[PDB]
Amino acid sequence: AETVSFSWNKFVPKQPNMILQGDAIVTSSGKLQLNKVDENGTPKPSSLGRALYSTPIHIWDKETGSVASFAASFNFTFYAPDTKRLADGLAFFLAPIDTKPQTHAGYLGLFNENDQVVAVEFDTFRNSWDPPNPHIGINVNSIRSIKTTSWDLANNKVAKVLITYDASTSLLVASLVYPSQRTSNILSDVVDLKTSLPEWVRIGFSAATGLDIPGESHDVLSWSFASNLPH
Amino acid sequence: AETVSFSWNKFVPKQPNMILQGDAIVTSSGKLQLNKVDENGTPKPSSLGRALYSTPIHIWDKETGSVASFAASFNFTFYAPDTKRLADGLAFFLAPIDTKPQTHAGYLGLFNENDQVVAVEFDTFRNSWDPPNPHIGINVNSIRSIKTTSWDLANNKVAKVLITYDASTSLLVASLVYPSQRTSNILSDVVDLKTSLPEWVRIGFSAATGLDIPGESHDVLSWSFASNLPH
Amino acid sequence: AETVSFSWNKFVPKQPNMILQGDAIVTSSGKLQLNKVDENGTPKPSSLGRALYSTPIHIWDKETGSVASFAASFNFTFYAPDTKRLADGLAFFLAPIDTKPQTHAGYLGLFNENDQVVAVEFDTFRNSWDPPNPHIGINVNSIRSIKTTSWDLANNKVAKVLITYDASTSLLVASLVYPSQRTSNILSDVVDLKTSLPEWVRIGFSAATGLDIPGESHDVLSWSFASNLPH
Amino acid sequence: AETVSFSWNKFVPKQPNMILQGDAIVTSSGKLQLNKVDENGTPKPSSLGRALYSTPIHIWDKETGSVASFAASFNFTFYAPDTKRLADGLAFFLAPIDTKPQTHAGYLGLFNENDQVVAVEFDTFRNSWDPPNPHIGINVNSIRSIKTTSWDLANNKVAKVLITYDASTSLLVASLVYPSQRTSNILSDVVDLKTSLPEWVRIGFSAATGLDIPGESHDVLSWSFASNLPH
Ligand SMILES: [Ca+2]
Ligand SMILES: [Ca+2]
Ligand SMILES: [Ca+2]
Ligand SMILES: [Ca+2]
Ligand SMILES: [Mn+2]
Ligand SMILES: [Mn+2]
Ligand SMILES: [Mn+2]
Ligand SMILES: [Mn+2]
Repeated sequence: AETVSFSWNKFVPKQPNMILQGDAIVTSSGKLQLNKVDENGTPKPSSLGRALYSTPIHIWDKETGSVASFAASFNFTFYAPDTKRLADGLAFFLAPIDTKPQTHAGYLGLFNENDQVVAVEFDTFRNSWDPPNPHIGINVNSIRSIKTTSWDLANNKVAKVLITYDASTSLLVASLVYPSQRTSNILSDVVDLKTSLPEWVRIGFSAATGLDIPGESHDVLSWSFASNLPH
Repeated sequence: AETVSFSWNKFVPKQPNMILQGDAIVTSSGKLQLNKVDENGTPKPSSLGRALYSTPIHIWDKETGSVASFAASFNFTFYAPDTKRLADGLAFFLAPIDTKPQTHAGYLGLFNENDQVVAVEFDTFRNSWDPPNPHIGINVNSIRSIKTTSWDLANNKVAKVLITYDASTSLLVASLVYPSQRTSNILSDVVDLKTSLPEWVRIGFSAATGLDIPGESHDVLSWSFASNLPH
Repeated sequence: AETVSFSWNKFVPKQPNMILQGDAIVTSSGKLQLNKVDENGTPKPSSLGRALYSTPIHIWDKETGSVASFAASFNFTFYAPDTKRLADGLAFFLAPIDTKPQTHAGYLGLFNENDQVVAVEFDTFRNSWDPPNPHIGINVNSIRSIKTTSWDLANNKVAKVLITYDASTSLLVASLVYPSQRTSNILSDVVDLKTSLPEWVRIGFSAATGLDIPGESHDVLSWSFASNLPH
Repeated sequence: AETVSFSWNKFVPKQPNMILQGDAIVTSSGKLQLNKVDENGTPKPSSLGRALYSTPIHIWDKETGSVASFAASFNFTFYAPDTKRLADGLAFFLAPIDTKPQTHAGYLGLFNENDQVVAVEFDTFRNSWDPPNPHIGINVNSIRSIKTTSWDLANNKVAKVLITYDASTSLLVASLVYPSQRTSNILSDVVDLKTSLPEWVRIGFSAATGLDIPGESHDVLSWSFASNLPH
């Protein structure tokens, strides 16, 4: 079958395996820093970074019908200078090889008002299509999440996320954990790949600050991934 | 370091790697059937099976302070002839090498009213120390769960469970999923091994029917496990 | 399918996963010491230790015809007080669950002059059925190796061995390496399991000193193993 | 640390993970076909293909001194229309990111008469610097192998190769196996990466036909790889 995996405890600046977009950049310290921030450490409004993984992923195969299974994990935080005023969020996702960034702020650089994406979002800001409070969601080829759940967030604290997709059931599952707070959320729903994405995709993250406010920074510290594409 | 892993898609009757206790037995079909049932398929009250994995697990090391990390997964169902009347449940756990079964019914063969166990229970029946409704819990050296969460159960449907223990934080996390229902629960809390168990343990399951009612059968279909004990 | 794996960088004295036989014992230092030795460090003639791994291994399945694949690695040395006078050797092997030791000296505790073993031997001493010089051999249900190759040995130096069995071809392959000497041997031949062993076996090592001379000590420092039994 | 792995049972034509050079191309059948061949199936002289793996590999790290370990395996054949007349061979290797092909025929597209390569060659043709007979060799930053061993080749038969590099000893080991012939060769020597390659490299294969004769075709059927870069 087809196999791939990768794992990093830290990010190496100017690493030839990640592809950076927008404001996205890797620090000396070793963080994937998605959004732009002030020397004061403050986030800057209307910011938006994306970050891809160079090798492409054969997610499903047309001749054989075969569908991959896969899993991904990451350590991430966010910094919010004013917790009463957040936005806009962070997503993990999969798109097509030549994906460039869409709309910002509430679109988390993924969708536009009027392009073949599957994603899991961690939304901080209640848009028109949003539910109340921060949440986690599954976006299948659209920004209006097909399912959501509250997101019990904590500022400046480390979140450990885990995403799994089980080809067998077409069941995607996302869980988030604040060990710092012994806190946990889970969300699950079925998604069909064979019809919402292309045989080969690329993966990564997207994150966006407030359109008209700073909102919160979005740094990613670790990344892990593996996939299996049976014949 | 120390490594171990194992994985089964099915159970082989009379397999020399699992140790059966009580009513516990493996069917031809390939199920680990924990509790006793009528030819009519019905569960029989005051039933109780346990099931262990032969090789012992070096969970932590005294000389070096080192603590393992580990993870386990399983497919399991339960059969309840009358869903208004359930009990008593199923636990996954770790105990000491020479562990034999404790009390039944509400003790899930793990504790006695007055012995060095860490477990995750899926309790169906509201005992004195229980919270309302079915739940999932973390029992550290006792039957009174240190944390719980609702358990969104479904009769006769397949549940996929995942348990992880992260030595780094001493954070144990349990999640359950009904893909059949696109349903999900998670529970997390910190637990100290070095003080609630012995350097070497054995793992397995325990399950129990109604004391005075049939309650529900408890079959396990798959098992997966892996551990890492750094130096 | 069926999976198992284990890995140790060191041996823990009195570990409940290994089963010791004969003179076999684990030192404080962390070595699996197979044969008996003088305080002077000298080997003692007519010595013989064996060492097993507790969990049993489902090597092949009768109902389904399925055959495992597997691989094993180890760091081992030998100490010879007089290199002109060696014997008798070390083997790695697989036998049936209830295997106890056979004949010593030239039988490496595996065979008797007149019991269901597959093994790879590292023979130091030219017996009647031996080829000239030290060698490596594949013994299928007998002490008369079906194939051999020279063994370019070095006293007191670390050897890294690797053994692989490819169910697909029934091809067993053994390689030995002295990184200290940038030295290497390989041997390969086909072996049928389904007819030379039982569905379930146990694995381990066997080693033996000179019958009437000290010969050489045989210590094992690390062990690694993994198996896969498809359906 | 840094981890990567990949595995293919077959090659997918026009796959976005492999980079093709020269005559190198992937067939419908699923073979990586390195050299050009006649409809009659014949190889064509002065042919030369190379093939790379897109993601780059962090082989060693300057700040931390750290060196990777790695391993690779492949199924490969060659077709020789006239076995008395062979050339020129196949190599596996690692080079720098922007590597393009060097000289052909006896240089296996790797070196030029007067560029930072480590490779393992399977040479069919006795050049000026060659030893007698086909052989296997380790080329550290040059075409004159630092070590060789006979290569017991068989035309049109499947060879299974395995390459390992153990950072701990700086010991590279290569083994080749013809299960069809129950045949085996091994070669090992120490190599310093930190001084013969760049922190980041790319890997692949190179293969070349006769300069003035057809020689032999060189197809690769499978590929496997994994690396670990500790901190
Ligand atoms: Ca929103
Ligand atoms: Ca209860
Ligand atoms: Ca002998
Ligand atoms: Ca040559
Ligand atoms: Mn949303
Ligand atoms: Mn309870
Ligand atoms: Mn012999
Ligand atoms: Mn050469």
